[PDB]
Amino acid sequence: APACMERQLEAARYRSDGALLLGASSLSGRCWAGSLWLFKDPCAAPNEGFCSAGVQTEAGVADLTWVGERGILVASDSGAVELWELDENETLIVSKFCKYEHDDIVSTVSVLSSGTQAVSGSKDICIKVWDLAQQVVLSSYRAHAAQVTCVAASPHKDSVFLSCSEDNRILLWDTRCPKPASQIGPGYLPTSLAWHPQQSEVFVFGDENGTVSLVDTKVLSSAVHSQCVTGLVFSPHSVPFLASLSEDCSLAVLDSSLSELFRSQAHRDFVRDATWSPLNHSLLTTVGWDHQVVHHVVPT
Amino acid sequence: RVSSGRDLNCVPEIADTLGAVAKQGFDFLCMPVFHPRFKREFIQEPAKNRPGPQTRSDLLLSGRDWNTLIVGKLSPWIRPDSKVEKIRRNSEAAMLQELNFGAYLGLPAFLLPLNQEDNTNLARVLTNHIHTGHHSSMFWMRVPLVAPEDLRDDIIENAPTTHTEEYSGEEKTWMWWHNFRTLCDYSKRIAVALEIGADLPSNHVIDRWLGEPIKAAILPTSIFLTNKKGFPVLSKMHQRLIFRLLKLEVQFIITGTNHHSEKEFCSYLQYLEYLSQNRPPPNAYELFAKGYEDYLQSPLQPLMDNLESQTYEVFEKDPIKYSQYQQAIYKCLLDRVPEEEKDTNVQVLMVLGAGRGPLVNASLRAAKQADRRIKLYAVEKNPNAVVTLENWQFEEWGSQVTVVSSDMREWVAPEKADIIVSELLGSFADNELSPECLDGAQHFLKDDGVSIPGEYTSFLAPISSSKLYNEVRACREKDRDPEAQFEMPYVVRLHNFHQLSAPQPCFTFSHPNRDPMIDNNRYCTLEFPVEVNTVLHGFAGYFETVLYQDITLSIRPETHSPGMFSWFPILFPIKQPITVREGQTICVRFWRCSNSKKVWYEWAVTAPVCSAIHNPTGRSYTIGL
Ligand SMILES: Nc1ccc2cc(CCO)c(CC[C@H]3C[C@@H](n4ccc5cncnc54)[C@H](O)[C@@H]3O)cc2n1
Repeated sequence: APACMERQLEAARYRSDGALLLGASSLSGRCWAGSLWLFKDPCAAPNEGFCSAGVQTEAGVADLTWVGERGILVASDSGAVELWELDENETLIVSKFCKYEHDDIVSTVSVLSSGTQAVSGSKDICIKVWDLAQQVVLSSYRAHAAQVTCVAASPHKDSVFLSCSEDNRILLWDTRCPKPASQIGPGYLPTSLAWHPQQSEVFVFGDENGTVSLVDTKVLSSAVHSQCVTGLVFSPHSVPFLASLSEDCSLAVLDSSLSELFRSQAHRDFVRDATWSPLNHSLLTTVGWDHQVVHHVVPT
Repeated sequence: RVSSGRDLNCVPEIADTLGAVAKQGFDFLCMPVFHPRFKREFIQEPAKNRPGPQTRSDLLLSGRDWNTLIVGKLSPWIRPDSKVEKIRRNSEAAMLQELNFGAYLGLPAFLLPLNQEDNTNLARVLTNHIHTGHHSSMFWMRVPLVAPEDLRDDIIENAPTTHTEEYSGEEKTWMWWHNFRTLCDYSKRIAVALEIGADLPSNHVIDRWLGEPIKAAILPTSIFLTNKKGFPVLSKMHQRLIFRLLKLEVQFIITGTNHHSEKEFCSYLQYLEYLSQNRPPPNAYELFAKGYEDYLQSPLQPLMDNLESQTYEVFEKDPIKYSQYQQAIYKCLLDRVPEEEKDTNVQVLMVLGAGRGPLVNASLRAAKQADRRIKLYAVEKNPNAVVTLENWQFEEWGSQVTVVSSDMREWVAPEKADIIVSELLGSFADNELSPECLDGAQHFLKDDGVSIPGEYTSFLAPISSSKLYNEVRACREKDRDPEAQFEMPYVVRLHNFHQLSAPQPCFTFSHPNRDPMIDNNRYCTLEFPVEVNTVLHGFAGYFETVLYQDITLSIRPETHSPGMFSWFPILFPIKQPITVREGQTICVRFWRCSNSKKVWYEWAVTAPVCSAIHNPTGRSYTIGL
């Protein structure tokens, strides 16, 4: 593994067996690169010496996500989507493909229902649908007129996904239609997207002003944060809670009515990713640019 | 060679990156000075107190490299015209921070985007930066031909792309530049980095960027078409635009990843180099003019001032001017003295303003090929040129040529002339006072005598050039009217400009002038149909002359004498530039005015709006008699 990992923690993701995936970037100093880490013991993180796996990437991690249990999909500053895989021992992390298809930073990435395809968003304004087996772009969509901020794949639909951009458009997609995008609604720019895991025709979006909104595809909103809503993640419950991130350096946890249950100003810098543990549903792990891996006990 | 740069938004190691970029053959690197995903806070704790460093050390490159090889880029999260006040206040602080770090490193340029209509606060912060310190960095405003909203794929069901034509709407990104440029008060330090899209717009949209200070052209890798052998090339429409940009001597910027993955990255740059070879080479004129593009000069006054040795030398080297003068005298001699009267009749030729005698030699060369006997007078006012004439008269010409050291308006002629020959013309024809000089010389021409030239006519055309307007504006001297520079003409090789309407004739003079009342004062109203949206910055002047019958000289672009470089165009600027919409008429009014001591031009615009009257009573500009 690398000797030391980079200060700016961008991504945090739990898989089935409760192993923590971490993405890191160096956003300051001599070298502007990034790294991927696996932590079978989550309490050990972010300590580099006491980790299961660790690898260096060419450039920074803007976003990542799991591909099943073994693979890791990565949005690079290089303008590349990168697929890494763990070995059978899960000791090393090896590059499977690194394809340079975007003309600017790849900002957002999400795995579709099948798990054989994924969708990526970039500052080059385009959105690309990938075949993870063939290692190619099936479709290149230039729907937006500004930076693609967030792309979220539908939980139980391989053809459907949300996107949002600084052109102030939230697009519902369906690749089955000959015009696959559809504009939903706005006002303040949309900055984060999350599908409701149970209710197929429901999602939530956070704006740049710190407002989290609930939307039925066929509107309820709360002023949660004092700055841009960076991320929205639903809990693994049958009646799921909504974790909300922001550049105001705080975490919130919200009910069905977007009412405040928990609050944490434990981070001293930007909160970047949240991830609920499948082992203990009440436990919630956050990462930020302060280089903290904070584990929260949510009063459920 | 072509000066070219690489645009990157990912630089992991500045040292390795620059080495690679240099090896590929790029002259400079466009890169971020702070990591573009590294958003910073300046007000709200705790993010305010983020421990440093905030970016890379200045020690990673040599001073020379920063000054020559690096172009800064504004982090794209910096939104000074955001509707959110918190993002507004931070983007201000970040913009100053990044710009001040640009100045610290001593970067030769810095890139800022125009990607929306309202950039009022972006302009305010930059303008404030320009007035803070003694820094020297250029500012490249990154603006596309076509706004991304107007080239998005038509793939949104409930928001279709507009099919119905919008002539004004297709020029939206030029108006972005114009407003920003205007707010910053036409700063010399603010230039355009024009981004070329996959689909080009209508010619009128491309013509809109004529006369604008384009320092860079940004070419995305995506716009390049593949050939059979697998290399990147461009369409013929794109090639045609690259040829236009090469004339403006802009730097080319390659942006985006290698879409031609099979081939090396050099291939893109190699194609520009290839096109730079395959342009037509410069003609005799374009070779001579090379160096003088949009260079403002005082129009010569050889009557008031004595011209230098090297000034006469420059003007003698024009081969076409004198071959035409020779041909004109040749044709006049044969018309005046027939074959039977050859050896009986000796024609009295008079070179009026002879300089160092190139028209004297032309007059002698004409007489031999015509085979008619001539007596020559070489009248010159400048006694330093008269030195050159008399040394020629002793060594070569002899008693055939009589060198006179006199003003032609004063000289008491011993005998009257058959032909008077003169080259008293300026870039606006009458602006060196050929009319006044020949009027005073007229009395010692015979009743049936010829003048060469016999006739000349000036032409005016309106122009858009924010480049030349700014260039004129910077000619303000101490201890004179602070707008006097706008109330005088300049002789200039007009290069970065747009001719808004066809040239029309202004003032005409005939020699000899057999008018009972001789008045060289003039008044002329011109109406110029304009087919484009534009901004008027002044009027380009040209002329034509009849030497004799069919034998002519001209610097009218549409009738220009091939290879003749003795006259560049003249420019009449205006104090305040005038917006002109498509369909509108530019109405200009020109006066030629005089007393016994001075001659000058007054001019005004009357449509589509009024200018002030320029140079009233010759307060800023006169031509000395
Ligand atoms: N835009 C230009 C460009 C090139 C020119 C070249 C020449 C001479 C190339 O051989 C001249 C004539 C300059 C001559 C005239 C003479 N002059 C003017 C009033 C006058 C009264 N009486 C007698 N001589 C008088 C003046 O002294 C100079 O020698 C003008 C040009 N204009």
